[PDB]
Amino acid sequence: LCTASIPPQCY
Repeated sequence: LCTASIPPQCY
């Protein structure tokens, strides 16, 4: 899943 970041990233 991706985090609510800008830009969004996935772990």
